[PDB]
Amino acid sequence: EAGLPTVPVPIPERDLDICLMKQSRRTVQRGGCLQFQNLMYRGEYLAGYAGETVNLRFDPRDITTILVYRQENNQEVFLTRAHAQGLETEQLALDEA
DNA sequence: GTGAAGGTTCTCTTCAGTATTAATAAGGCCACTGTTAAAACGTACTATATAGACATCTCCACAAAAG
Repeated sequence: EAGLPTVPVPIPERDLDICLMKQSRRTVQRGGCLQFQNLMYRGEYLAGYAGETVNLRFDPRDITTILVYRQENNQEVFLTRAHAQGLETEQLALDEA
């Protein structure tokens, strides 16, 4: 408590979580579909980005709601939550999948 | 006429002619070329409208080292 140059900022816990999520590369393909571990997903703006690779963040405890990111101006930007179609109801862990 | 047959003159004609307005024409066979529509007909430099043998990237699944 005495040896801190300044008291740390109270981190927004969703931001911590978002940067704790592991991530993979896939390309949005035809119809705004993207494959990830046999599941398929889509979200509210995906199809406009069909044809290029996007960065998407996943939590192995619940893969059903992916967060997907574009790279533009060589900067990361969030697109939308890509939901596993028909599974937007209860959680699925990666290990059984 | 009492009826029939027959006698007689009548002129001059140097005057009249010559001009437009004109209708599409009124020729028919023969043969022989040479245009004049206009019909029939070989084939070219094109403008597209496909149909489908291929090449490609992507997503998902297996052996080697460290705690």
